[PDB]
Amino acid sequence: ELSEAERKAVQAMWARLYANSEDVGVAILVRFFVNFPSAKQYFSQFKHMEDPLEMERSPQLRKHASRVMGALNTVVENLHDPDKVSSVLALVGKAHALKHKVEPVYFKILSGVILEVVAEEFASDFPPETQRAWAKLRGLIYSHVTAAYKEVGW
Ligand code: HEM
Ligand SMILES: [Xe]
Ligand SMILES: [Xe]
Ligand SMILES: [Xe]
Ligand SMILES: [Xe]
Repeated sequence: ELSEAERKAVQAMWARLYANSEDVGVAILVRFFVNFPSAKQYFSQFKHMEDPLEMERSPQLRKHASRVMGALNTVVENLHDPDKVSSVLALVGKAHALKHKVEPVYFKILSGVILEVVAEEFASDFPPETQRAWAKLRGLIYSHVTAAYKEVGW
């Protein structure tokens, strides 16, 4: 699915991102929760937060951002090993289906926010090939997470 060069474009850009994983990741989630306030129903500590300035300072928000960034780091760094990606994404899917009861579509929506922010951040380094690489990564995340929701009885 993801070629050699496409793998390499994602990984090179991800390294640039992860050098401020903590600022990037919360910026993403703040944006996500601002533009899709429904998604915040699942988080006890900020379900009623509206202020972005407060959302950015919330430890539970920040924890989720660090955890999402950690999981995707595992996926991005191991794109060459398809079964480490399957297992990471299956743990995540199942957890979200069963522990957290999160509608799968919020994965789609979050991913779209991720892509918006990566495009903004690397606007001067986002040629078609690189857009394609990220699009396939996004699509692969959604398959495995969807497949996991089915496997568990959603
Ligand atoms: C790339 C997508 C995502 C990844 C990789 C991810 C990953 C994780 C991880 C690793 C954890 C900690 C382990 C666990 O409790 O399962 C977690 C917790 C959690 N996640 Fe996600 N997540 C993603 C998207 C979402 C979305 C879209 C929502 C809902 C809109 C969500 C809601 C939650 C909730 C409610 C928790 C428990 C938070 C807490 O205990 O404070 N996640 N997630
Ligand atoms: Xe994130
Ligand atoms: Xe990602
Ligand atoms: Xe990201
Ligand atoms: Xe993504």
